[PDB]
Amino acid sequence: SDDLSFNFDKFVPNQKNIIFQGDASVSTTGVLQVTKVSTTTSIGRALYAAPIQIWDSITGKVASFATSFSFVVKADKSDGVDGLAFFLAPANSQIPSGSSAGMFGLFSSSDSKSSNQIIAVEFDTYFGKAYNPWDPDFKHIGIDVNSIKSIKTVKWDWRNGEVADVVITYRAPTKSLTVCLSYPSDGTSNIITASVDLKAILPEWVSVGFSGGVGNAAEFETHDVLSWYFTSNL
Amino acid sequence: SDDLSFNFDKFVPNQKNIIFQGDASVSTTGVLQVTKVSKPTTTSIGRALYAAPIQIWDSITGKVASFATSFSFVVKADKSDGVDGLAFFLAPANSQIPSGSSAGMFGLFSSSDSKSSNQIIAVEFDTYFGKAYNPWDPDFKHIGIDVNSIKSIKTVKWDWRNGEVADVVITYRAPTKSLTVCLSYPSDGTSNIITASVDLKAILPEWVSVGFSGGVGNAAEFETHDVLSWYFTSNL
Amino acid sequence: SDDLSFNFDKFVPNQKNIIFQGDASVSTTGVLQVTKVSKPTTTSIGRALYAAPIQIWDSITGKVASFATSFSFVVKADKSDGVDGLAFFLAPANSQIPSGSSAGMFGLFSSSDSKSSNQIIAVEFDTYFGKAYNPWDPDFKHIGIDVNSIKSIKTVKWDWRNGEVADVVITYRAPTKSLTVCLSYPSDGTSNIITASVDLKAILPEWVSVGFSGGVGNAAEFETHDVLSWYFTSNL
Amino acid sequence: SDDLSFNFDKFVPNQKNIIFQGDASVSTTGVLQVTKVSKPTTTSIGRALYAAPIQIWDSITGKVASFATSFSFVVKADKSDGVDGLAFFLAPANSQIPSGSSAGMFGLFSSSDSKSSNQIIAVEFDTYFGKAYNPWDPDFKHIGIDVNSIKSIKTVKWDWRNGEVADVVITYRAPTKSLTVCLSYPSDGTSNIITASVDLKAILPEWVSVGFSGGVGNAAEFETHDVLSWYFTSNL
Ligand SMILES: CC(=O)N[C@@H]1[C@@H](O)[C@H](O)[C@@H](CO)O[C@H]1O
Ligand SMILES: CC(=O)N[C@@H]1[C@@H](O)[C@H](O)[C@@H](CO)O[C@H]1O
Ligand SMILES: CC(=O)N[C@@H]1[C@@H](O)[C@H](O)[C@@H](CO)O[C@H]1O
Ligand SMILES: *[C@@H]1O[C@H](CO)[C@@H](O)[C@H](O)[C@H]1NC(C)=O
Ligand SMILES: *[C@@H]1O[C@H](CO)[C@@H](O)[C@H](O)[C@H]1NC(C)=O
Ligand SMILES: *[C@@H]1O[C@H](CO)[C@@H](O)[C@H](O)[C@H]1NC(C)=O
Ligand SMILES: *[C@@H]1O[C@H](CO)[C@@H](O)[C@H](O)[C@H]1NC(C)=O
Ligand SMILES: [Ca+2]
Ligand SMILES: [Ca+2]
Ligand SMILES: [Ca+2]
Ligand SMILES: [Ca+2]
Ligand SMILES: [Mn+2]
Ligand SMILES: [Mn+2]
Ligand SMILES: [Mn+2]
Ligand SMILES: [Mn+2]
Repeated sequence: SDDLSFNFDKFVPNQKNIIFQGDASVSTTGVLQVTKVSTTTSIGRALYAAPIQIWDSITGKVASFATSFSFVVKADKSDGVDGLAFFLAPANSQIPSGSSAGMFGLFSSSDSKSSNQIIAVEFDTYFGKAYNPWDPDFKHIGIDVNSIKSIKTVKWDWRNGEVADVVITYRAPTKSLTVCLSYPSDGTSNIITASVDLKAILPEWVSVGFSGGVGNAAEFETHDVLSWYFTSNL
Repeated sequence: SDDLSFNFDKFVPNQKNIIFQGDASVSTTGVLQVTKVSKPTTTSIGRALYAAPIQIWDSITGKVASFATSFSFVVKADKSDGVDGLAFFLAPANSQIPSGSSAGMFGLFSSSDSKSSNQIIAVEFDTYFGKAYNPWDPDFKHIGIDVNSIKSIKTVKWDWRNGEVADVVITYRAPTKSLTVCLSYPSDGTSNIITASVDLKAILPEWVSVGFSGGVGNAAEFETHDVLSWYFTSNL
Repeated sequence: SDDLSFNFDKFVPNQKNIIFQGDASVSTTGVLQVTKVSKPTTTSIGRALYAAPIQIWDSITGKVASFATSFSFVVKADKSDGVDGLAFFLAPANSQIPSGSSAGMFGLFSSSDSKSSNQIIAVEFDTYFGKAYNPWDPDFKHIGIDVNSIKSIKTVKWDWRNGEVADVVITYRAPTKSLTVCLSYPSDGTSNIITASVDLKAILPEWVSVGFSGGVGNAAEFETHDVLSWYFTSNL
Repeated sequence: SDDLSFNFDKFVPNQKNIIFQGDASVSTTGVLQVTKVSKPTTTSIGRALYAAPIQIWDSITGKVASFATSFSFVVKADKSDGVDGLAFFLAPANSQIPSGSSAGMFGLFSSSDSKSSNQIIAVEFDTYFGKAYNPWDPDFKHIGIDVNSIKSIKTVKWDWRNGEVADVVITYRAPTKSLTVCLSYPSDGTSNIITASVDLKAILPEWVSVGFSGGVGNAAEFETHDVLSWYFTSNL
């Protein structure tokens, strides 16, 4: 059998196997609101309570993993900020000091420091050159490796209020990370793949989860994840 | 636990849990060659199904199954182009290759009509789109969702890479009747995706057989249709 | 992921992924009656196998598969006693019921000899031990590990409960060649257990079929042999 | 898919997904020594829990989880006998070792009373049954189902084999409130089994932590309490 495999068809208020950081919490309707819904600036992260071994220093083996989740980003106006992200970080990592919504509570700055040890898949809704000079000129899906400045991005045809199903696979033998996104409501689909060597970026033990932010209360939007499936294997 | 879940990291010559139809077989190197590779090359049609039928929906409870499958395949053409393509499909339990089928129909259809009695849902990786022989195809190599007809209900440009390995993930989420096809080439990062709505209960019978099919209609424009591995899960 | 994993929470009449041999069938209430239950009772023999063969060992790598299975069954006798029993088994791929088989051999054997050509490993839940007719059996109802012969290599007293549901877990751990049979009756806490060493590579071919078999040799001492659910996993 | 499923074929020193309490740790040879092993032996108590809490039941839907776990352990005594035993348990999420606990209570209890506030269900493999210090134990080494008390609700003779590896399978079937403990020694075929009815919803909180605990109350009668591997699955 595989090393780890967990599935959440729904979340429950004060779920003991999820570590809530910042404003992240789960509503009475069973959805994980990584960003606070009320109105105000917000940053939040939710991690699975147990660390995962992404690679072994003894055998040299690297883990292959696959995850699936459905999320909704509902903006009041036609646009919102800032985005949501799925990430892998050092075991029991805390939100960095001086982090901002535009960095999804994953980074202290816009530099590419190898000490960050973070790999994330962002669903970036804000790309304003005023605050995020590193972003391309459209809403996007990006593969982030130790920096908020994605190594590869793709146009994200975001649909306001609609549910998006995402499948992310990492195949160790080919160092391939593929992000599969689709909207069952209208058939809109976006995809992106990049090469990433986990052994080169992350430590042996990591924590997986979601993070997100709202930098401007005036351009509010939700960052709700409805369900989450995850498997890893060395 | 889920109803069914199988995984083949590699295939073995004369694998007893795979039903070989036509020219399909597995080489000594452990790959499933749905299409014959011989040199001297030749016209070919082949299909490989998992030996056990799967219940895709229940008439008693009304439930429909959700499924997910993953496979890696290679299509290596001698020249810069080849024919005809490969397909992943769901058909009536223990379905045989139709009479008078052709490579361009991947051994799944007797004709180009859209008959509801075909009871076939397939995801095609079409390499040949010549109007002279395949008038129903768009003007480029494509990935298509086929429902009871070789004339896809939805297609998308397929950025095929000669000889490179492609990883595919196909998911079917019953509650939303959503079929998503995720394709990527780890070698250069090329990715193609397509999704469509399909009600399995409306198209297929309760019991189906799943597998791969493919064809080579013109030996002069030969190409391989090899699947390297295969993972599959279904649940009611 | 594991090579194979299937689960049946219930069965459906004319289930396409189960091969029915003899009198085996599934009732409208969703239970697998390996033995016939009819108005005027009668002699019966039946077997039900999963439709797809399983690779229990590989001759290329030398690897042997570990497997685990779980099922719940009921044996309801009219009088206080019944015949003949039920068995879970592994046999050559797509094996048929042998000619001249009898209920006391659960449709698995042609005779009482220990022929290596039988290639059968089975776990029997033997209800009939009549010395004159089944001279090989011990003096009580039992659970037995059968290897190429109806004369078990190891048995244990089976505290059978008429009409009660029994939950069984059978595990085979390849690295230690250990086969463990875990049986329990949730209704009163009765539990029976037995383990034995068996080298699958030495007994069975690479490809096998798994399933249940059972029999009723004397219609006068009728009893049912119903399996309610079935879970199975194997991995090389 | 199931709610949770994890598997450890071996352990690694300072494993981040296991919470070590007391003297529990993992050696360089990859084994979980819940009890301390050292040149000069000593009194010891230790517990190891999976780092993430598990939802054993939901107060919203009323659903209760079914779970299954499998592990192999070794208890090697210097002399012919040893103390005190090992236990697999479910306790309140992130539970700590109680104050004034002793080896004979496996670091699970503060006393021998049956307090409902303990909220502990455990399966013990008790090696010490001395009436002077463990008056609640039967007159032999045993496997016991403990519910809120070190005085088991049901026990069974445990045919312990010094230094030999034991394979254990524990299943909890929610619909029948049945807890079955299956133990076997692949080396000689020795097998012990025990079943009991336990309503998890009545005993434990919604969120629990699972793991192993053990103790050595008298260094003079030292023995190891090593777990070699561990598989676990739960589902609501
Ligand atoms: C200090 C701060 O909050 N900066 C945020 C920035 O991270 C975000 O990208 C931007 C757009 O919403 O809004 C700003 O207020
Ligand atoms: C009857 C027949 O074989 N027709 C095939 C057709 O299926 C295929 O699309 C085409 C291109 O290879 O070649 C034709 O010969
Ligand atoms: C030839 C034949 O049918 N022999 C059966 C025997 O297999 C069974 O063990 C016994 C008890 O029911 O009844 C006999 O009639
Ligand atoms: C960025 O985060 C790291 C970790 O919290 C911290 O050490 C560093 O000082 C932060 N930068 C600033 C300006 O606080
Ligand atoms: C097409 O295939 C079906 C199934 O084998 C067959 O009945 C039919 O006669 C074939 N030919 C035509 C022209 O439909
Ligand atoms: C036993 O079964 C085998 C296989 O069907 C058969 O070859 C053999 O002749 C049978 N024995 C008898 C006495 O019929
Ligand atoms: C026994 O353990 C409980 C739980 O930690 C604790 O509250 C109690 O005070 C302990 N009893 C004694 C005498 O310390
Ligand atoms: Ca941004
Ligand atoms: Ca074509
Ligand atoms: Ca008998
Ligand atoms: Ca004791
Ligand atoms: Mn960005
Ligand atoms: Mn086409
Ligand atoms: Mn017998
Ligand atoms: Mn005890």
